[PDB]
Amino acid sequence: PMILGFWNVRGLTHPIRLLLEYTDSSYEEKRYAMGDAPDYDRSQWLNEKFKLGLDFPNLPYLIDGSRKITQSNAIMRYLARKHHLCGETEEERIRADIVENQVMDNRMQLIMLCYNPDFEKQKPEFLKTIPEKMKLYSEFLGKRPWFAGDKVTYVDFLAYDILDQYHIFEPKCLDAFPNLKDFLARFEGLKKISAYMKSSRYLSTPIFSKLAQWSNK
Amino acid sequence: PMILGFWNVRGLTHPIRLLLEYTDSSYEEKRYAMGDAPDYDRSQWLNEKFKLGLDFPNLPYLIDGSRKITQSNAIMRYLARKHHLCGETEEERIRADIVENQVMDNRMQLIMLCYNPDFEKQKPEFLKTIPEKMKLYSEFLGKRPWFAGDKVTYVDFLAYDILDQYHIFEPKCLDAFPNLKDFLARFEGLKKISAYMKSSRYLSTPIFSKLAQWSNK
Ligand SMILES: N[C@@H](CCC(=O)N[C@@H](CS[C@@H]1c2ccccc2-c2ccccc2[C@H]1O)C(=O)NCC(=O)O)C(=O)O
Ligand SMILES: N[C@@H](CCC(=O)N[C@@H](CS[C@@H]1c2ccccc2-c2ccccc2[C@H]1O)C(=O)NCC(=O)O)C(=O)O
Repeated sequence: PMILGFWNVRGLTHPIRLLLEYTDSSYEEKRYAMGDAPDYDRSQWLNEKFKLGLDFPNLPYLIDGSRKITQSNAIMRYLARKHHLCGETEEERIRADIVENQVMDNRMQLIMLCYNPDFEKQKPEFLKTIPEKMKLYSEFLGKRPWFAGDKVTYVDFLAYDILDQYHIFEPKCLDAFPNLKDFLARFEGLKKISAYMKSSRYLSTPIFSKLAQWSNK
Repeated sequence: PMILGFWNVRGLTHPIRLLLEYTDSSYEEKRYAMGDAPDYDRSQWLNEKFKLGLDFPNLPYLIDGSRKITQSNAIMRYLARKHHLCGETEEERIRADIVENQVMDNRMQLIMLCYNPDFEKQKPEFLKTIPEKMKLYSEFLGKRPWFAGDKVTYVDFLAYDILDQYHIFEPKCLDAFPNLKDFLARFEGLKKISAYMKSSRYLSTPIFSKLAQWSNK
């Protein structure tokens, strides 16, 4: 089958695992473990980093026969093309493009905070910024059922993940945004998703590696 | 015409300024200035950030008729689709997907180094990771004229920019990789490119804002 490699955390790989399940892909996973502080040993990965034939070795990676991919967005697009889960008109394409990239930004902002030695003192400032990020997603989605238009596309998988993470981080963050709360429930409502969430494979937390200041164990 | 908005620095917009020229696009730019220390006023932008009707306001932005786009990668792909500068086959799409995302990683690595107060401190070590970064681009490219394959595609504008930047940072970083040096000369040799580099509109430095520790002026 296809091999997905990543750390044994949700990290930035949730969308992929979700999309592999949604599409009924036949895949196996390799979940590398990181050791504990203070050294946070990475040897399980490092032992094979340069042995897998990857052009730009990194995690996550996807091996699909002779096809070897790295970079999460490139893996997401590869599986989207295979399964017809890309936008179909220019307008959906542009919406898809923007959201892909915007998710990445919002993901990096969370990371910078959670790996900041000053997490606890930085936290208050970060919180204040949340309602503005969510408003932008709320107004972008509006009354559409999904981010790109009328049909699920790979970008709903990225959007779900990041909205779900901010929601774990600040549970009351979606209170003001009905259509967001509704998008979460709709997504989780998809038959394949629903069934995966009850599976042995489901990995929602920790979100971050042991190095982080939040959701690290 | 189209409007490109961004700071008056090369930043991460080089690839879009290059592509507008290559495609002979009719564009004007709004180059925002940041005031100087100690408050580095961003008011010129901030006064209109939410008045442009962008979905997720940011810089760069492109306005193209009724289309309004943010996210540099999204602007790049929009222009690529508009001018047929995308990969044509599955192998070329995958190669483009990976490179697009890898360039962003290598970009963030540089930015992250350049915005650290401990810059001078960190240079040395950063300087040793370079050989390995270049080697990967070099092997990936191999004997091909362009990164996706047989034809110039938008990712070549991305690859050009980051190899250019690394080369400004470490003038000798490419002596070991002649195919990369050849790629820089072939890109710069493109007709519309050459003319742009001698024009008043060309902005190859500074790279970073006044905030930065290198290429900040
Ligand atoms: N742009 C690329 C990003 C590739 C990359 O940096 N990968 C990390 C793991 S991803 C990492 C992470 C590691 C552990 C736990 C969490 C994270 C995480 C979470 C959210 C967002 C970013 C992160 C990141 O901090 C990794 O360990 N790489 C193998 C290595 O360096 O040898 C992508 O989109 O695919
Ligand atoms: N992922 C997005 C990124 C959008 C974004 O963060 N833009 C920065 C300017 S880009 C910035 C920069 C500002 C000044 C000088 C240099 C940089 C820079 C250079 C290289 C790489 C990244 C950077 C960045 O540090 C900004 O000032 N935004 C307006 C605002 O937030 O209100 C994209 O790909 O387009």
